Amino acid sequence: GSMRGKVSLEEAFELPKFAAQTKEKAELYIAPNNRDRYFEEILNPCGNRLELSNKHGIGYTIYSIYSPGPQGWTERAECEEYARECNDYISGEIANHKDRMGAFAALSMHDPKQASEELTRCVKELGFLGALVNDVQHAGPEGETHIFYDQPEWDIFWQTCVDLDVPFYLHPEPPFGSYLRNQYEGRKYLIGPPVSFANGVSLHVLGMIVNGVFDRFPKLKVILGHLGEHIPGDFWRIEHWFEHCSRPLAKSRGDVFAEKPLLHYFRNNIWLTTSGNFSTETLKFCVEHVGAERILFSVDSPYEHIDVGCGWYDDNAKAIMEAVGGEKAYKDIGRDNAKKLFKLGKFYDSEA
Ligand SMILES: O=[N+]([O-])c1ccccc1O
Ligand SMILES: [Mg+2]
Repeated sequence: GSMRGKVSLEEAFELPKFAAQTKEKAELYIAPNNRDRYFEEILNPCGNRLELSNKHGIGYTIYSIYSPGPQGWTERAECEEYARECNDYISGEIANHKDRMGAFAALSMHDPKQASEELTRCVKELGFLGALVNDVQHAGPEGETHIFYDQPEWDIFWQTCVDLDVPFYLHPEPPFGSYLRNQYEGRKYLIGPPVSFANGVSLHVLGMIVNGVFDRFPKLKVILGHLGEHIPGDFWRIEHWFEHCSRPLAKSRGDVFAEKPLLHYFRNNIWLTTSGNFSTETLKFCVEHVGAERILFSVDSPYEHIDVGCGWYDDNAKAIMEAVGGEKAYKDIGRDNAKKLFKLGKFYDSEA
């Protein structure tokens, strides 16, 4: 049967004072008939989305800043102030519901040391469970400067993640600048889930892999939504090319490269969530490659509907159990993987 106490952890908010900013997101991601509900949910962490979560058997929601969030703020000082305001806000919101709400840090990713300190403040002072960062940090006019976290100066930040022993959720964001104009203006409906978001995240996390981040920090934990942002279908092709071309080519030049095969990182350092991917067939394929213990249920609210995402997992319990390898695998994906990963105490319906 279906289960209660599900953990859901790609669930976005915005600062209520910036409700006007949400309207631009609604233009990019929200059908007209879903606008009222979106605006209610994105601006009210304890509102109707909490009632829906209770109704639909979610025991624990981890909130995060929506996208791009700080990653779209191009002025370092403004970005840092905004991230702090977001963390203080969601801390105050979740304070009243500790048995069923947690949060991920919003971070300005302009400076590794400053981001490290804000993550440390969130985890150690606010009880946050990790970080959620919306892909590259944008800087300069129109955000044309793309700051990637797979370069060596970010080692001080990955060290902080490992010291705090919390995961880093690498979430997508829209295109900026010349990339937006050159490659998306003539196909604007592909901004978002259809191709742009995965294209960016997969580039970034593969960049972390091939630049040696997980070799230097073997205990680093990273989370990708959407069942791995295109990578699982290409597990064979990517590692094949690494064996056939990239690894020996890099070695011949003395260039840094991933020391281990791609699947090693997805079996040790990376977890997937089911956000916006309520697909039993895709889930099965992923399970067959990374293991049922490495995939976490999630909805992607408010861009997805809690009743739809929970409806998939609950109403199709038997078929999904068959797909993922039995009743334990099911409860694991729904709840117990996350309970273990985030070291969760007792929470709402956590043993239901
Ligand atoms: O994660 N998503 O796919 C997503 C899609 C559209 C808008 C925001 C999001 O977070
Ligand atoms: Mg999302």
